[PDB]
Order: sequence, then structure tokens, then C-alpha cells
Amino acid sequence: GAMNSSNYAELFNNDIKLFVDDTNVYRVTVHKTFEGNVATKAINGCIFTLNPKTGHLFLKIIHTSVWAGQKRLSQLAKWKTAEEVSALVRSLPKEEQPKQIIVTRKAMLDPLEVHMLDFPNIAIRPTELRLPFSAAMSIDKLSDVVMKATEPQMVLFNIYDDWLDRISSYTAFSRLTLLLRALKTNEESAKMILLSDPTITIKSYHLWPSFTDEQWITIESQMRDLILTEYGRKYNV
Amino acid sequence: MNTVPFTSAPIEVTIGIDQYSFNVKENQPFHGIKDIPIGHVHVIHFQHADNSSMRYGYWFDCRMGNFYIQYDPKDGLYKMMEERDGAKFENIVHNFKERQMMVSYPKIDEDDTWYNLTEFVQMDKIRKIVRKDENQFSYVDSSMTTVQENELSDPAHSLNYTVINFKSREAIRPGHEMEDFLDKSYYLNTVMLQGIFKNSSNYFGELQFAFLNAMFFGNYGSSLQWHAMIELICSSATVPKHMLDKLDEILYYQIKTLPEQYSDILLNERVWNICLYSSFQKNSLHNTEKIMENKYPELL
Ligand SMILES: Cc1cccc(C)c1NS(C)(=O)=O
Repeated sequence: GAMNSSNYAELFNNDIKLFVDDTNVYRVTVHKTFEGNVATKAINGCIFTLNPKTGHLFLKIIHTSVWAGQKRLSQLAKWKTAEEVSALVRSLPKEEQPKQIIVTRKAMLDPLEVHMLDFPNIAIRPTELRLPFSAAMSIDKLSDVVMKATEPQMVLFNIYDDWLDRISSYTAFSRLTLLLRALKTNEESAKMILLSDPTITIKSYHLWPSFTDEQWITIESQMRDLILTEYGRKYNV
Repeated sequence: MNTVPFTSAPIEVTIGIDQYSFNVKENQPFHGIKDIPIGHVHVIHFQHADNSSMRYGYWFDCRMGNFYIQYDPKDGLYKMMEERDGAKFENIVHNFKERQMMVSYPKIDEDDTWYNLTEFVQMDKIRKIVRKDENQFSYVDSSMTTVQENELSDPAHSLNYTVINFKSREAIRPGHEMEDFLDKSYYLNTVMLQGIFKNSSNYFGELQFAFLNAMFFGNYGSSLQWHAMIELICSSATVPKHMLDKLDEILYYQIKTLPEQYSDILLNERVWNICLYSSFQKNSLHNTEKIMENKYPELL
């Protein structure tokens, strides 16, 4: 069934599962034509497929050439997402295949179910959580590899860096969703928070800065402030 | 003109014969139904006055045998039976005819309703959906489940309709996932028509039989089958033109005959709105769309 606040700890048990977010698969800029009509220009996109227990991120880069000559691209994007997720599952050894795939948008349910008919025992589930994975393209290293791609490519990351050496996967996911929610609500401010102090750097093999335990508590507090504010600045409260 | 005689009517019952019905009182001198048109299947059906639970009945074709009804006080129902002795049966029917103890099948000469509802329905196909090979007629009731319902429990008492499932390997060619899901023409024309049903007449026959079981017995799984068979055609971009024209006629007469007060439970809002307004065939069912809009605009 659907994944919600009530069954949240299920994400961190030992049954392999993946979140799939398709919100950055089909990306466009909207512009005027010489004749004054409007047109779109696609830019490279990505499927965000994340194991929330381990942090493993399978970032499938969607190169704009996949849309060439195709119609109804927003519908096709859901099916292309499901095709790529099914291909990923088939590429993994049996003992690494997920028992459940949780889609962040309900419109992905039928495309993924149809593509996964060969895997009757993999449950395809929606969620009632409003997860902020669309903000993944605000992580500089992820945006950079997507924008530089000249062909379809899969790139593997650990979205938790080395956090699991010191914190649990529940705590790591909570930090990740807080950071992403902040980046989604006010990207400029969130990024200022994360980089303001130049003595804290991002390792070459990491996505986020090398904060101490104490600095993460401060950072996390700054992100919560940002989110509540914007929630005021927005609703005036 | 054929006759379905009755040994007696010991319990008060509403008896249906095709789209007609009449009330029979407990121990009323009723001895059956005469003047039944030859050339069609027929259904004789029953609802007891004391237990409107379980509508039940029998599909038959009088060309296949001499059939009669006798109430069984042990099993508590009117049972159809076959009399192998033709002279004895003709003699009994003649005696009852002379004593005017039979109702006449009350067909209006201008009226093609029953033909139109059973055009493609064949007794041999009914007997494959309802498996009871020792009898030439077929029992159906309100509670019988379908093979597909059982998969999701007694197999001998099941309705063996052709399983249709839009999210199944049968329906979806590997590598054509999006194409086959959004345009079901492959599944309709190759899998179902060429492969399973063999021709559109057999497909329409099963569609018509499912509707009739839904209408006359409130059989829920039959309603599901009827709607699935409609949706499979409407969700196919490529359908033979003669099938679309025939489907429009089939559905028109089904909607025309449906009791106005049963539309709430026997019509699926999603399927009908999709079929008439969103599907590939939204502009191909003119007669059905017109009768639906004038008789059940609320559903739409
Ligand atoms: C109705 C009837 C018609 C035809 C054949 C049989 C055996 C019967 N039953 S009876 C003779 O009443 O008991």
C-alpha cells in the first residue's frame, strides 16, 4: 500500500527498496519564437533512483536526443523512466534487486507496473509523503554531470557521503530530506548556509561539505529556520 | 413455437422468460410457457417471493431437447430437466395447452429486442462458459463467481469467461510496453480475436451473454466481464469498421433494455466516460452515446 508517516521506519529495515523520482526526467526552457509564438527546448534530465537505507543513488542521465522526433513528451517521460528502472533492476544481481519500488508520483504507477510484469514479486508502491527529490538538481555535482552529458549515461553516487559511519540511515535520510527541502524552498539561501564558512570543504569524492557532528546540528538548525521563514515570507506569518 | 412445461408451482415465485416476467402464487395452477420463438437462446429465471436473495435460472435452446421445470422441495428450487420420451412430452404439453394452463411468450410482432440482445449468443458457447456437460441447458445464479474472480472458490460452479487483464504479459508485448498499454489493438486483434475467440461473432456472443447474466441475475463478475470486453475494443485505435458498427448496435439495445432503477449498480462510470468521451472510439458509437446521454446523463 501507500507509504506515509505511519509506516516510515519501513524505509530503514533490511528489505531492499528504491525510491524513484521522475520530476527531472523531462526538463525544458520555454521561449518565444521569431514569429512571437512559444516553443520549448529540452535540456538534459535524470532519473533519481535512491536506496534510502544505504544512500546508493543510481542517477540515470536522460540526454535530450531521446526526445528527438517524439510526441507527447511528458507522457513518454514516464514510460522512459519505467523502461530505465526496469533495465536497472535486470542489470542487478538477484540478491541486489529491490523487493519494493516506491514512486514519488502516482502517475508512475502504471508505467512501472507494466514494465515490471516479469517481476511479479517486486511491489510497486505510491507514497503520501511530499518528498523533495526534485531539488536533486540543486546539488552542484549532480547538476554538473547531468548538464555535461553528451549521451545517455548512468552515474553512481552515495547521497549520504560518509554519514553512515556516524549516524543511522533514519537520521541520514532525515538530514537529506531537510537539506533538499531547504534547497527547494529557497535555493540561494540554502546554498549560502552550506558554503558560508570556507574552511569546511567538500571532498572530491563527496557531494556535501565535511561538517563535524556539531556543525551538522548548527547547519540543520539553519535549514529549519530557512524553511519556517519562507513559510512565513510566503503565507505572511 | 416451443414450450417449457412445468410440473407445478408449489412456491410463490416471480418467473422471468427472457425480458418478460410474471408473478405466480403459491400452488397456483401454472403449468408453463408456450409459444417460445425458435431460433434463439432463451433464459427462464426465478426469484422466490420469500427470498429475493439468489435470482437463478437456465439458459436453453428448444432445438436441443424437450425441457421442463419441476420444483425440488429438498434443494428448494425450480429445476430444469430434460424428458427423453418425445411422445410423452408432446402429450403432456398438449393436455396442458388444452386446459389453458400455460402463459404465452408475449412477443410483440414488431419487436426485435430479444434477437438484438442475443444475436451472437450460441448455446454451444454458453455451455463452455458454464461447464456441466451432462445437461443441454445451463444454470446461472446471482452468486456464481468467475474464473478471474477466483484467481483473485468452487471451480465446478464458476463462470469460465475469457480472462482479460490489461496489465498482464498476455496483453503487453515485451518492448512494446507503452504502445500496447495505451493502444490495445494488438491484444484485441491478435491475442483475443485471431488467437482465442477466432472471430468477432464469438467475442460479441460472450459480451452479450455477460451483459445478460449481469442484468437478469445481478451477477457481479459478469458485469465486470461485459465492461472489460467493451473497454478492450474502445481502447484499441485499430478495430475493423464492421465491428465498431455492430458494437454500437449491441450496446444501444443493452442500454435500452436495462432497468432504469438498476443503472447505479450495473454501469461503471469510469468505463463509460472513458469509452464515449476519451477513447479512440469516442466518435464511433453514435447510437450508444445518444441513448446514454438521454437516459443516464447523471452517470456521465
Ligand atoms: C411437466 C412435464 C412435462 C414434460 C415431461 C415431464 C416429465 C413433465 N412432468 S409431470 C408429468 O407433470 O410430472
